[PDB]
Amino acid sequence: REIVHIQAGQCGNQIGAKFWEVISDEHGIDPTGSYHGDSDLQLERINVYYNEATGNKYVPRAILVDLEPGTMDSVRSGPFGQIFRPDNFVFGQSGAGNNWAKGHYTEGAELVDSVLDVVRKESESCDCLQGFQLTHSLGGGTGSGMGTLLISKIREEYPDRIMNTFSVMPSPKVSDTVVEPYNATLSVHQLVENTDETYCIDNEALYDICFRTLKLTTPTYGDLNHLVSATMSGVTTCLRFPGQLNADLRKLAVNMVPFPRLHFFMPGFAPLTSQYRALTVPELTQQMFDSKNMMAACDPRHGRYLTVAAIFRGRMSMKEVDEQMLNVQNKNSSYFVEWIPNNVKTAVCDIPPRGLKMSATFIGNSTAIQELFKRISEQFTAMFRRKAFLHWYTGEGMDEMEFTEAESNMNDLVSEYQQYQDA
Amino acid sequence: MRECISIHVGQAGVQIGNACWELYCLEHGIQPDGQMPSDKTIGGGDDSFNTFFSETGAGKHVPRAVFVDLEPTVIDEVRTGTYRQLFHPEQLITGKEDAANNYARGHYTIGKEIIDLVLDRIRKLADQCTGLQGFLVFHSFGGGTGSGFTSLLMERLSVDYGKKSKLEFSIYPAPQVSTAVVEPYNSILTTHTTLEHSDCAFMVDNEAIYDICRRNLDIERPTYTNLNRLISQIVSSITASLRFDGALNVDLTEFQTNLVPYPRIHFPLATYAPVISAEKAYHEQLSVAEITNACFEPANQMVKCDPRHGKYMACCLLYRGDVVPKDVNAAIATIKTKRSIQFVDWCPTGFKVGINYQPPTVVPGGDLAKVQRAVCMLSNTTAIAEAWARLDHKFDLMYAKRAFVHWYVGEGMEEGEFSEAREDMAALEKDYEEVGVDSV
Ligand SMILES: Nc1nc2c(ncn2[C@@H]2O[C@H](COP(=O)(O)OP(=O)(O)OP(=O)(O)O)[C@@H](O)[C@H]2O)c(=O)[nH]1
Ligand SMILES: Nc1nc2c(ncn2[C@@H]2O[C@H](COP(=O)(O)OP(=O)(O)O)[C@@H](O)[C@H]2O)c(=O)[nH]1
Ligand SMILES: [Ca+2]
Ligand SMILES: [Ca+2]
Ligand SMILES: [Mg+2]
Ligand SMILES: [Mg+2]
Repeated sequence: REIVHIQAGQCGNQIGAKFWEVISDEHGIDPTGSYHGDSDLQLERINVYYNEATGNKYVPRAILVDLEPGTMDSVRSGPFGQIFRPDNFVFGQSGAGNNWAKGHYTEGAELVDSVLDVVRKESESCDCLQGFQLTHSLGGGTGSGMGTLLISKIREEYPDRIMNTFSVMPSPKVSDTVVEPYNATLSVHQLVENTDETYCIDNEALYDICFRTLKLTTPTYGDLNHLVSATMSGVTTCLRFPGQLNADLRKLAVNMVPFPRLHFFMPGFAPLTSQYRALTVPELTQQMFDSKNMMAACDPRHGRYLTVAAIFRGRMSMKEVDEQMLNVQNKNSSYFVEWIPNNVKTAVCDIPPRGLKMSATFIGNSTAIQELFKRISEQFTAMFRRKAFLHWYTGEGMDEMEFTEAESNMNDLVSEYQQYQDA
Repeated sequence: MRECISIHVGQAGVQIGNACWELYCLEHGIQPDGQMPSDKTIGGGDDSFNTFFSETGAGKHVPRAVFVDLEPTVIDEVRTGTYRQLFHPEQLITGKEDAANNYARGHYTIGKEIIDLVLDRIRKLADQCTGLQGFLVFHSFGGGTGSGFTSLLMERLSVDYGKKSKLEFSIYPAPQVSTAVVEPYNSILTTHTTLEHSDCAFMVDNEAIYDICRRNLDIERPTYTNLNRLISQIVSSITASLRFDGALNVDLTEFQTNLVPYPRIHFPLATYAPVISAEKAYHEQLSVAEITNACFEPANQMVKCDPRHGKYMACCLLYRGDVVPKDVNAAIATIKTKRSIQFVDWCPTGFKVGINYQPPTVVPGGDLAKVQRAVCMLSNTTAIAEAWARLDHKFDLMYAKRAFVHWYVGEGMEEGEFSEAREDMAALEKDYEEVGVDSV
């Protein structure tokens, strides 16, 4: 039933805050934690993400983590900043300097235990905890380094629970430091082993969407987070509202993950917005599957879909939905592996997101995701063959061997995807 | 937290320190008596400007700074100058005899007699910090105190504060304003001794600043006051990210990650624009594109060298004033399509951008025009090794004959320290060559 949310680092806290802003609006929860909705569908499964405090007030089951206070101070004074449980703010003061080693081994180790104390207090209040949900980036230090450290500690204490992450992948097109490939490669190895479901959110795709599709001349991190917020609300609809398909984290994993390491999902959203003409079910279906709507900069036609989950939101014709989902499957059947029959599952929700009467959310486990890990691997190797910028990491006690092993395992992940792309 | 302690060593370091802290007070609205009416938290606070200023219960904003010199006449001007009420007496430390332009006297004979007192006063400042970030050390290469005592201080700071970050602003010698024949010696000795104790060093070529004041500001014979006010603006741009905050602000430590690919390769080249007089600036507004283009004009560099003949390992743009990313991105696109910006093959080519919205300030009676927007570029280029080569060559000419070496031996040094230091410089020049070679 209950999900415990964790958001770590600048990116993780900025996207996590927006996530709670959006679903709070969908569930009728105001910034004060009071309900002011017009439907019971909003409250039927609210306990998945919200604890009910005294006075019938709803408090997100969210834990905010960072090694510097800056970004979390802004969240607390943000629009929905007052809804979060004050005790669930766990922050240090030194920062991680965009250094995976600082988040994972030194600065983060000094803070991790206090984070686990908060996780334990939330989990203990769960009638039947089902898993955890982490928002973070892989290019920084705290979300990447301390985030993966938290996952490892959480798995040790709750090894039979599902671990789900929204992981923002770095891109030179939207880069803060040159060491992002190092931090990302080190993190992917952790995620391959210690998560069940990872939504790959590529800042390269988010930028391209804002620039090409939405015609935003100079996208900001806020514009990128608009797309992330919409995607996160879409892929969690089945967890938050009554439904038959992928209604919990474990059933989602069973339907989406045919092999344990291949659990990195390509999300998509339609319609792409930054308009009063509502789409048609055929238009949602085409855009939902269009590469320009994917949040991971990978061409689906360069690979094959192992599994797909589709979520339609709004009042529409279920008959027409099934016809269109069967249409796209029967026309491009070569891009769906034939050794997993009926690998495309579709869910419908009556409540649409704010500002739209109809929307569609895509979740694909495609072998084309290897292009994303290939990109990171090339950027990693270009620096690592000259051992450039490594002193930032050896200074925190890391050895070069650990980098070689992280590189090797991600190249293995790439080859494992290619194995099933030719099956 | 994130406090930064500044240490000004020798005449050059002290006088540059005077210009910097004067400029800081004007940028933050601090009066010569330390009062800051805009600061509503009395006695303390966590504002951005508190990284450089502590606060007393009486409302005084005190620089987190120590001034040290082995003779008193320069710091005496601070004791009696306009900002004498700014510093507590114990922050201004002076001896009676200087190093006579002799690294050996600054590091050993004379320096050892005051080093313990200096460390004690630095400790007093560090104890006031709740999250000390590091030190900024201002000094010349050529002076006996700026070279010899700085090296001693840096060595001692590594002991007392571990790997806590230490940044340098180093004054590279120029014949137009040099005061000692042996400045090449002192430069090589201090560069070698400090190399392993410094995380990042910004060299300021006095000849580059001299030419800029002559060419851009039409100053016939620039004085130290002319040079130091320009240097202040560059230092201000570099530290602005620590003293102000903003949505588009980028912390100096984050630029550092990109600027230092290997510990020894930690000498960024700074380029500043616009340097223009009030007469030329009148009715002539300099856009983002124009000041950005100026950053790739070698005549505006802080160190004389030719980046067009080397390779880039990082390019950082620190804007301040009326600047938005749109105009920055457009300017950068134009520059790449028309300038020789060749990166090494193991580095990404993107430029890292920061924007501080607080506009630049000028001191009254200065030569610089007040502009609505400015920029300092920090690039890591193999070309900065030219500065080492010129200095190492002058070293070799004199040392081959052991000219003036007796002044150092007489104070306790050995020829082995000279050859050891020179070999370390040869390896440094070699390191800059290797990082520029393409990968196999
Ligand atoms: N830019 C700039 N350079 C200076 C200034 N003062 C001295 N220099 C340079 O510094 C070098 C001489 O070192 P100083 O700092 O004057 O000497 P010191 O550090 O006091 O060492 P001693 O006097 O020998 O004890 C020469 O190259 C000068 O040109 C200054 O105010 N501004
Ligand atoms: N989409 C998005 N990405 C971000 C944001 N902030 C930082 N990033 C990305 O995350 C990486 C930097 O990591 P960051 O979260 O800032 O460092 P951390 O605080 O140590 O985890 C870079 O690849 C950035 O492009 C944000 O608000 N939104
Ligand atoms: Ca600590
Ligand atoms: Ca104050
Ligand atoms: Mg950041
Ligand atoms: Mg002197």
